[PDB]
Order: sequence, then C-alpha cells, then structure tokens
Amino acid sequence: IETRKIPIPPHRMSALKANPLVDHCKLQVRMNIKEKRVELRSSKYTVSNEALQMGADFVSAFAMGFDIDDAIALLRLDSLYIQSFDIKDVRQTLGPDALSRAIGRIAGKDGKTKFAIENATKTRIVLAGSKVHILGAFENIGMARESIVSLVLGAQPGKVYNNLRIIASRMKERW
RNA sequence: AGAGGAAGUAGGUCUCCGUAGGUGAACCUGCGGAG
Repeated sequence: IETRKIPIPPHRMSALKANPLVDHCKLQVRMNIKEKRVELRSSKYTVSNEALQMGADFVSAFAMGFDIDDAIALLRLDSLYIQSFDIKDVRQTLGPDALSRAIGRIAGKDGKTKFAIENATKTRIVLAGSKVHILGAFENIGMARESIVSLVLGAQPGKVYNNLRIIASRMKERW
C-alpha cells in the first residue's frame, strides 16, 4: 500500500473541481485545492504500480496545462509521454530580449504556428511563457522539440514548417 | 498653295489575476501584469 500526493498550480483549480479516477483505476482520491494538494491512495482493488504512476502522471499532466480531452489520452495509451521544455534551456544569445520575441515566434498570432506544428507532427503542446509542454509519442516530441528550438535559433517559421512536414511524412512511412 | 518626274528608307497562443465599460451573479470587450 502506497500513496502519492501531487501539488497543483492555482490556475486549474475550477477545472479540477470539475468531475472519476476511482472508477478509472479503482484508486481512492482526495483533493484540497487550498493546500494545493491531491491525494492518491492505493486500495485493495488497486493492483499495480503502473496504475499508481500512471494516475500520478495523468493528474500532473492535467495540472500543467492540458485538459481532460488530452489527459484521458494519457490515461488510456501507454505509449504517450509528456516532456516539459523550458525556453531558458539551450540559448543562442545572452541578450534578455528572449521571452516576448521567442514565444511570439513559437505561438504565432491566433495560434497559427503552434497549431500548424501540432497538426503537422501529431503532438499536442501548450505554451505558457518560459515553460512549453509537449504531449505525444516521444519521436513526435523530438520532432516538435527540434522545430521549436530551430524557431528560437531564429529560423523562419515557413522553412521550419516545411522541413517539419517532410520529416513527419518520412516518420509516418513504414518502409 | 499643285497634278507629274526622279530617289531612299521600312508574428504573444492558452490560463489566471488587477482594472475600466457593457445588462446584471456569472459573462463579453479593451488594457496592464504574472505564469
């Protein structure tokens, strides 16, 4: 018998107050969004450390900016990963014109560039300033990560999107 | 002004917060900030 408690940011508290993991994995839950904690407890119907760690990963992935439409995908498919890239990781210049210009390049007006990158490499990303979070299979996470870091190296989004599309097609192909 | 003669050229998304107005709890728009 093991328990795991996770902290949540003060962003998604109403969305966590929305309504089930006891039905999903037979693992008893408690919540308190004023101490920012969510208790996960394993019962006699709870069988595996896989179920424990996957419930923990599902709740933390809902906490870090994804909704349930992209979180029950993590509850369901075991090939699905999350990777959280800080924009402060590997940096091309020392100059502090970073945050606004970089996430203006990555996000794009009305979400055009983030959305086209998502549709191109089949991954699902969310963007909040310094931290950008990628969800999907880890080769798609590698594709989205190399596209985003080539966006912050200062390459144009048209050329980056073209190369991303051709790499995504060659990765979809079997032989 | 005249019929002839002869010639030549052809780039801030999402979420939250503080605002100000709107039709009020909520909610919408605009702005200023943090993730």
